[PDB]
Amino acid sequence: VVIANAHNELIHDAVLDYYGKRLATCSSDKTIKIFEVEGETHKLIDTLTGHEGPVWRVDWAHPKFGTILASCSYDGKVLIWKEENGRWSQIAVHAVHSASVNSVQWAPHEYGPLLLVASSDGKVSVVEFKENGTTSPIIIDAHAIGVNSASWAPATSRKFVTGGADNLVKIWKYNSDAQTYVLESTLEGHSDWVRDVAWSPTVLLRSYLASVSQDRTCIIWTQDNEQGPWKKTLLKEEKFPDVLWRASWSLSGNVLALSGGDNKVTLWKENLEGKWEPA
Amino acid sequence: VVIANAHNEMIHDAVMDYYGKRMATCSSDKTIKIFEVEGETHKLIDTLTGHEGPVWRVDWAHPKFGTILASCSYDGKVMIWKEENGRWSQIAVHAVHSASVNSVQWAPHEYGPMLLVASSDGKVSVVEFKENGTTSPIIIDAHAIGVNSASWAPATESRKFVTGGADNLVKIWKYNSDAQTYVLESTLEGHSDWVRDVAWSPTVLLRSYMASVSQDRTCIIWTQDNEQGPWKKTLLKEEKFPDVLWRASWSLSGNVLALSGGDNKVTLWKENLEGKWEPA
Amino acid sequence: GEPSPAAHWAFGGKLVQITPDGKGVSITNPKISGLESNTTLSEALKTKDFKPLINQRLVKVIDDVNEEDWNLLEKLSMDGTEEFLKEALAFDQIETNFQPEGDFSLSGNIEQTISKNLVSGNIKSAVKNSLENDLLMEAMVIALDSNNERLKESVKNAYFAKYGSKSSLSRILYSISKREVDDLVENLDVSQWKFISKAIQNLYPNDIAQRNEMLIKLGDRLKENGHRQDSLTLYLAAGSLDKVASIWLSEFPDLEDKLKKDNKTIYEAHSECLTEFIERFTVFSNFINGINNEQLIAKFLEFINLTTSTGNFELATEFLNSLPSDNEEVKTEKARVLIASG
Amino acid sequence: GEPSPAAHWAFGGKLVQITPDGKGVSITNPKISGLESNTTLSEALKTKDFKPLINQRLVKVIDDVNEEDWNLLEKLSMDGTEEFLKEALAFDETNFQPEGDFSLSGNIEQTISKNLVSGNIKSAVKNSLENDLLMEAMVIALDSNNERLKESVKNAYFAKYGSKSSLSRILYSISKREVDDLVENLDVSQWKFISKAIQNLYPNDIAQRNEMLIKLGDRLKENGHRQDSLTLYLAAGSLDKVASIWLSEFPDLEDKLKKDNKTIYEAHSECLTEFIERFTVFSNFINGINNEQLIAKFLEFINLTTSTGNFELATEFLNSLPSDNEEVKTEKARVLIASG
Repeated sequence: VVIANAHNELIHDAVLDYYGKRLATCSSDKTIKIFEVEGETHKLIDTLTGHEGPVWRVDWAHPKFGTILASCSYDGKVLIWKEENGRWSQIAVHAVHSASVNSVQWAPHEYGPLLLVASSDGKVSVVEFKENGTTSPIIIDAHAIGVNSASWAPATSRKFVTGGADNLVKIWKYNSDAQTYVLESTLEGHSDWVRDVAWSPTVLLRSYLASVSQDRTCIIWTQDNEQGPWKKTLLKEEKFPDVLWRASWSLSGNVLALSGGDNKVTLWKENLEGKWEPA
Repeated sequence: VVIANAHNEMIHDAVMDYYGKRMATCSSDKTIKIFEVEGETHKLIDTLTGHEGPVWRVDWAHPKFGTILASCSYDGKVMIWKEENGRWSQIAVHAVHSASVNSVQWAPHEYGPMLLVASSDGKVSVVEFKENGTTSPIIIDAHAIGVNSASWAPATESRKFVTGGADNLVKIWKYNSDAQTYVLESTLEGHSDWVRDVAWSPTVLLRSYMASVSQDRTCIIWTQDNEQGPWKKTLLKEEKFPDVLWRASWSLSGNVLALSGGDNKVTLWKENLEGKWEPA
Repeated sequence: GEPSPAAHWAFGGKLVQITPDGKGVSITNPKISGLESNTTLSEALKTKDFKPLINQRLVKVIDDVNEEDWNLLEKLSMDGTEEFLKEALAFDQIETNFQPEGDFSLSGNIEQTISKNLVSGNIKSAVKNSLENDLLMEAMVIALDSNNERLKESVKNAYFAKYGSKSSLSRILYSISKREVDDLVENLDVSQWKFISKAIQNLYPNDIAQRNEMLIKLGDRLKENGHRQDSLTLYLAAGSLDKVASIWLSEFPDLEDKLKKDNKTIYEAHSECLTEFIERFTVFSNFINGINNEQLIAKFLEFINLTTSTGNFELATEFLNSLPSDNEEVKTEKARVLIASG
Repeated sequence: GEPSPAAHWAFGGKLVQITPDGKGVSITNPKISGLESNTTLSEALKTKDFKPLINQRLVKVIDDVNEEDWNLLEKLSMDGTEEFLKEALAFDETNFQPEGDFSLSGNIEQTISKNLVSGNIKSAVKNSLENDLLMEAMVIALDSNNERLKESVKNAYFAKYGSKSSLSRILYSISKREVDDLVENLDVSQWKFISKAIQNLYPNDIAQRNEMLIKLGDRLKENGHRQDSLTLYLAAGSLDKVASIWLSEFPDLEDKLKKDNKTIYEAHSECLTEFIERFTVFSNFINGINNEQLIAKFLEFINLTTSTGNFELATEFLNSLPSDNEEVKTEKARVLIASG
């Protein structure tokens, strides 16, 4: 199934929603597009407008809140969108960062309608939408140089991993006696900017993290339990041909989808040894 | 049950039918009388006549041949008369003997319509009455001077009867198909004078009993047991009865002695456990 | 022509003789010591009250057996046949707690197969196995729960087949169960006769013929086994005058021999024995339920003769009328008496 | 702004990426070696012929026990439920002639004999029991109609024998129309018997018939008769008992698989599948959701199925779950839109 020419400017993100039927894209044209794919057909449904700069990413929210989509852009802001009564409209706007926002992600539906945001300004913001609408977020300084990604850990006590341009990967946990997310662990292992970080939703004892970097390597970080440390495990002994840009875990099977710069997508799974191989 | 003055002349015999309902008296008046006896009543029917001399004895025949009564008289004749239709008639007249006939008894019906006649003519006759009227007589001499009795012996040949002598001798006679007539058997002596009467018993018990009365004024009961066995002479008493002895009669059963004397008294006798005799 | 009483005896015990005046005739019925007209019997037989006769006979009885006899007659005359038979045939919950406890199990091919028949609802075969194996109570406890008959009895016949010869009680049970009494009548101890008797009564309450046939059978045994007095009891209850006539007709000769020794003449012996034989019989014959016996007839005819000689033509006629008018002797005799008395 | 596929995974096991031209979106369902939609199950669940499915599990079974269950199902497949429970619950002198004299010896005999003849059948038995003449007491009673008497002896036999003889104790129960005793104390080895005593005493009262059959199954399974307790359950129509047993046996089963050179996922995956196919085929022959864990694990198989893209087989199991459970609710809705 292919939807050629969804945009005329280069596209940076395409995400299907909770039912994996409703597509959504974003690119330099500074717009988002909603699609409806079936067998091998497709129908545009709208074009979201507002961002003053190329749009970097989008994330669909859990259906239990409505039909929402979040986006972030080089313009250093985040826009939420809604499809009420049959038409999309900018409900809220989040802009507390002073540089390009590169990632945005809806927390687990159990936490409510929270949003995880990371920016080149080095900070990360956590945002909920009050009873009235406005937003009173959490802002933390999380990386030097710039933050490129941030992902939520599955639900139990709330944790999320960030990936900065300081080559570091970082786990965060919420604390009461601070009313903020505090730095739980710093994981060193990349020699160049970390482009993305994905926390696997696998519900097994062991937790899985996958970080991708400008150094042409993918690292799977794992933690057996609370007393265990985060163990480093290169996805493969040899570096890759080009820069790895994204990492995505399936919802089941704990299968990793790696997006390279040689515009190639490799798939991996774990084996008896604890080493990865092509799935 | 007295029948006062039945005759004019002295009476010589009082005998009854087998059913003691009708009697028969005979006397010197040469006449016999038939009677009916009930409770104490005495109806006089006919009076038998045709006898020239005094009637001596009479005897009722067995009902088996109807009503018949035989009489014997001094006239040397015995006569029998039947009673067809309630009216007495003379059926037959037997007169073979030459002189008085003093006894006449009938034979046990078994034997038949037989009559045993004993005359003082010394002989005795046996006569049975055939059909047409003419009988076949049988006579045989039995005693010296004469004959006074002729009782019979019960049925058992084997036909026996005792005779009483005018010559003091008692005898036993048994038929004999080979002799054609009754021949002598015993000859029991015992009396010093004449044998007035002798009667034979019907008592079938183990031993035979015979009575003998005589002018010798004594009774000699002759008891014998079997063929061999001799007759045992037995004095009815070791004394003399004041007068003669005329008749001896045997009771039907219980075997008791009826001894009609001459002193005009009748005496009864029985044989106590030992074998002797006593009154009753 | 010499005077003389010219006597002669004559039928009926009558004596004839010429009167002293020699012109009349006398006819009387002489007195013979020891020879009287049986008045008590005449009365008794007329009244139907034998109390007087029973007592006269009871006062001078001969041997003991006879005494027991008249003694029997005595009681029989007071209490009456029925009340005598009632008094002569008369005789002198538990633990249930079981609670099943603990674990158990079937062991052996036997215990295991019977149960397979029970649950399999195959009660028929369960009984058979219990039997082919010596598990008797078992088969019983089982059949005692079914309402099948041909089966309910197969268990019974098995019980008899091996215990009946080993237990008297078992054997009794056999006959009852099989509704019979032959065995008890024929082999049970003659000492428990009251039990057999009673048993016969309970099996043939509506079959008086059978009952009497059995009571007489039992009767014979008692007699043949030194139980004379009891045999008379069962015979009485069975209304069998024949049997009592035989017991009595046979014990006759001896009876007349003991009287002979009592210093009695041949006539004295014969006479008393006969009269007493006849009295005892006429009496007993009154409380029973009844003349064909040949021997019996000849004695009645013997009693008749002694009777007519006492002059009692009436009593004589009574007896002649109890004999089969088909006997030309009884026939002839009737004639004689008739003519003689009427 | 650099160019990149920007790959993502989405429900149904779909992969979204950007074409090299940088202007197109491409959704697909990648082939993950090891993961395959369950056809056999989908096709057998419709054609209700698990011959193939059963033949598959049988030919690739795991431990010995597992083999019995599939065999139990392999044969249950051909013969059918009814015919199966059949082959599974079944099994592998007169006369006497009296002779000669005899006599009532003793008081006992005489008293009882008199009773009899005197038509007093009742006393005869009393006098019998009050002596060790039980055999006789029984013989007399086996002749009358009087029930209370015709029974006063049974209770007298058992009274002193039902404890010294297993067959006596069994009779005691057959007599008094009961099974409680056998069902709870008769040796488990003779179960095929306690089995017939239930079908025999309660042939027209199913609720009770099954309450007892169950009471036994529990006893078997708890005393080494696993395979058999299942047979009894299969006849009592208690899928719940069979389910519970199988849910407890689950762990150890997933462990024997994990030692067999399989990743934590291959094991977990393979296990839940075998259990679900084993439970489905079994629930298809018995007379039978309210068990939490079962539900819980039902939901689990749903997700593994949706991830295969086989939304149809997923809905089928969704239906069978109580539409009272919210998780069941939510997934019901999600699967709908995802497929519709």
